[PDB]
Amino acid sequence: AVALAGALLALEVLATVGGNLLVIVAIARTPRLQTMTNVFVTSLATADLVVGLLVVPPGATLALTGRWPLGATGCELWTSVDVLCVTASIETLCALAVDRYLAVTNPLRYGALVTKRRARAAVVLVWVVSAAVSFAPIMSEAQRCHSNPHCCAFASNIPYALLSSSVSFYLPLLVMLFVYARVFLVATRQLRLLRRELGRFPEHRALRTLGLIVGTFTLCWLPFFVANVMRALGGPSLVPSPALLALNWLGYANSAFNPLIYCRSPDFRSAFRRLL
Amino acid sequence: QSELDQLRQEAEQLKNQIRDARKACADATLSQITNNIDPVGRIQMRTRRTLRGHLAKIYAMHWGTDSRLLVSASQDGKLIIWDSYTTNKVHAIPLRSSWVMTCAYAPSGNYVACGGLDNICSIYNLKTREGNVRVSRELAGHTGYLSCCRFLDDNQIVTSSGDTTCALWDIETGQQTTTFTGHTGDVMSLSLAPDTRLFVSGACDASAKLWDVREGMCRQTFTGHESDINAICFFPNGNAFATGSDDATCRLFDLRADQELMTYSHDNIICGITSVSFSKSGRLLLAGYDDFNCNVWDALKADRAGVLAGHDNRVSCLGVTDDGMAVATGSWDSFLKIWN
Amino acid sequence: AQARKLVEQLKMEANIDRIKVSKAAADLMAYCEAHAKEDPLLTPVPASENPF
Amino acid sequence: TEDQRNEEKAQREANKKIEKQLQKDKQVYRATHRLLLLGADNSGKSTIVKQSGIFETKFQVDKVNFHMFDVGGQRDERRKWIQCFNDVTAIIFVVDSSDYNRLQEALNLFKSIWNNRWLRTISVILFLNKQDLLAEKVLAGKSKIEDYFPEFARYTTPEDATPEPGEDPRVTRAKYFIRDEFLRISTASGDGRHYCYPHFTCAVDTENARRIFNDCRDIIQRMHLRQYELL
Amino acid sequence: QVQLQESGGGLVQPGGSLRLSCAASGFTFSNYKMNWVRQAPGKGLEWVSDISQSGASISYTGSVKGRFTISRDNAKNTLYLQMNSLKPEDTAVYYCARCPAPFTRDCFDVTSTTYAYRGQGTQVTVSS
Ligand SMILES: CC(C)NC[C@H](O)c1ccc(O)c(O)c1
Repeated sequence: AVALAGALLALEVLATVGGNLLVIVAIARTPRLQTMTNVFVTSLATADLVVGLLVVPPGATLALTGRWPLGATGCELWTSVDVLCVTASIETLCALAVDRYLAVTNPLRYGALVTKRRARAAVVLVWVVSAAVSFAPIMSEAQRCHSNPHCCAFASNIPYALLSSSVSFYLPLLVMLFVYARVFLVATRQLRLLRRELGRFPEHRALRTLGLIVGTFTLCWLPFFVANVMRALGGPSLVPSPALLALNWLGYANSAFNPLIYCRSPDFRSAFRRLL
Repeated sequence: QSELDQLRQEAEQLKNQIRDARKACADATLSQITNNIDPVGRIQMRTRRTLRGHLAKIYAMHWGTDSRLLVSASQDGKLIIWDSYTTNKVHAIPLRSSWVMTCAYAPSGNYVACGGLDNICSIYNLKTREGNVRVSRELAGHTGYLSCCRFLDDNQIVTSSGDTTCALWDIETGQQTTTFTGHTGDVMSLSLAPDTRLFVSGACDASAKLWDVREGMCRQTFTGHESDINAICFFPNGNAFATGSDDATCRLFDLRADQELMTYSHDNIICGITSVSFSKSGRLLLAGYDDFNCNVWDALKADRAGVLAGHDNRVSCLGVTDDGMAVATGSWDSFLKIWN
Repeated sequence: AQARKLVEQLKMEANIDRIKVSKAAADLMAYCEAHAKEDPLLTPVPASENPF
Repeated sequence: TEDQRNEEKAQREANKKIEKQLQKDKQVYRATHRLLLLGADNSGKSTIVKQSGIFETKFQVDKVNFHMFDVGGQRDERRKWIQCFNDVTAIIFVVDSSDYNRLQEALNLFKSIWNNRWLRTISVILFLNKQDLLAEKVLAGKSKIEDYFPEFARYTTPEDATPEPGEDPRVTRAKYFIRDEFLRISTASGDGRHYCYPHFTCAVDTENARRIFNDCRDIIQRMHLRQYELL
Repeated sequence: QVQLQESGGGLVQPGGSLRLSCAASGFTFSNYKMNWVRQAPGKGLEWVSDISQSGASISYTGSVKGRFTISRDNAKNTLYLQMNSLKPEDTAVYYCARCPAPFTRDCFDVTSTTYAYRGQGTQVTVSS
């Protein structure tokens, strides 16, 4: 089906750009929301907005019609920006997870530990490493699309594919799992203590929130990255390019779904009500 | 025993006589006389400036007489002077005690006073020969938290402290020239007349008093509220004043008529007023509230006309410039808005 | 003595002359209407003269 | 207009240096925690302080600077100057558990502090400062708590209670009765935003600072958990 | 002006009963939470009982629990305290203090030595 796919394309792109622009404007034009974690939220919103603006339309067009509508330079630039703005989003998600882990497990010293300058330096370093890993091919189905038959595939060497996958997904995933397991243990301990204390005289929210976050981030990106790793170890026989493109569209759907999870808190809701 | 009862009975009879004399001259209500004037409309003020340099809740501010420079005190131990035109900050004076409850800017612009829970009114000299801001005096005659201070001259500040007394100070010597007593409860605010020969003071006993600076005696007493009086201000002509209390109502008292003219209140507001101020012409009475936003009342029809907003916490301090150009609103969110 | 102080203060407060509330109202109207032409908050001024 | 331009240039340079100073002041100020310490005349709060209108004190534990203070310069009326403490980390409420005649006043004060519009978010660290005197009074037995609390005659020691091995069960019952009175006053209205942390304290206890450290850590941790929609 | 007038009794025998009335004027009774305090001869001011705005949250002090009953009549703007089985320790001066701020669940700083919103009080004396 192609007719439904185009409507899905348009709705997803509109949702991505609208949500990320709304989040960015809400953070920028509200002194209350300028929190140390909200600079990470702003970086995430910027990455997702650039994804939905520059990567999703050309990628979905290539997926729907098996012909690249641009040149070799356009394909190279699109691939570079795709890798950049996909690595940045996951790395800043890991940064958000680390920030809340510090805020929860070190609350007394968190005020003097995480400063605005340190947070902005961390965001800049995240973007720098994302650009460094994205622009490696710039300095540099076997060797077919590299001949520019008007196809923009992901025919990358095994070392680069494995390293890019590990930096973009695997290490952020491991760090997020560790910090979220620790934060979940702390939250359940506090919830059980509160249940004991408040019941002397006549639900699980942390589970729901952490499960939602980790589940969406995993179910939307793990398929593509495991498929890419398996293709790198093997070849076109294991995983087809349409399957890879579908899983990439799923990852772009994750980039679309991000701003409605890290921005559901009541202050964000009030800012959205005033904005909308 | 019997003498005290007789004195109480005589006082009650005299109070009844005062009430009868007051009600005899109450010809018609200003709500009735104002039936021939037109409404003011709908004032739509917008946040012209946003000043953000304070760490903790802003508890007081004061405009300069040049209508450009203002001073603001915050409970983080900071007293910042802002240029309201360019948003810049000229001085940032670190106070000895963090808990400051009031601040004042001298009419000549030379000195700046502050004071809070430390019982002392500190005075800082701005235009020093060395170019620095240093403590010139420390008035330590009050026994109770210092709630307000206003400059009458460069050497004759007047102070209100939460121990049922107000003191007229002499900065050169550093001692109380005159002490005003008579308030039943903690006194919250004071306001000076344009001629500065006499002032009014509102306290936490639902009463306000008119103090003659030279005589140092209680001249007149107004009792129309039902709870603690949090704010007081003068009408620009100086023959009337407005009080804002914690029972979610403002009232207008006249020194001559000895009556309450307007009761600015609404059924939907159950939040106490924290600060009141008048406009230059005396037509708009602005009043902060506990409901996190300010209100603007027409000072002749009591009808609300225009509402300020955009403050994350309660509005604590409110001041209109000497030229009536802008109004500065502080709040417990550490941000100071400037509307016009 | 405290009762004597209270009663004498009330007596001093009970000797001033009270004018009509209507007269005070008329004076208030006079002042507001006379000075209403120089109120930037009441009547908005053009942005040319606006400092903010 | 050169003089004017020089004026704005100097003003902007002064603003920049003042802004640097204010950034330094922010980094200093946000790293310390303020605590409103209050009680009664017979509470003995001054004994807990192990260092005009405010008797200030700084102490430091585990490189964390706590900024505690007593208020004794003002009068008994405290409904106006207490709002100024609506942003403190915790409110340290000290009370003696030995003078039953002055325990209902403490209960009323705790209830009023709890159900206040501006202190509704601030959690309370409760200190019972005269445990040894209470134990001696109960052992003497001349004074009966039921004369001031008729519900004490049907009170049973909670199962969760952890008495120190070697003390009178009557003393344990009295201690946990007072603690449970305070705790029911607390939990009667506290909707999960602020909490009460009672402790049993003598006049010679040398571990009264780690208790405040742990309580403040728990308070701010729960604050963060609630902020992240994660409680 | 806010005023609170108390009317009780004089000398009563031990084990007797007495009804204290408190007439409040100058404010909207229904919006304020009323309290009953007492000052014993040679003793400070202490709190006895309190009633909410409507009368759904009644509370008493322990020593007066089970003997005194507090009830407000908002239509007539008044407060009542019925006292039964009086003990010799019950002799005092009873002040009908009202509350500083309306629409607040906690009433704060009522037993102060100097309090504005408090009546002149009535003496209740019990002896033989
Ligand atoms: C369709 C292709 C160009 N998209 C690549 C994918 O978004 C990706 C992102 C980050 C990576 O590290 C990676 O190997 C691959």
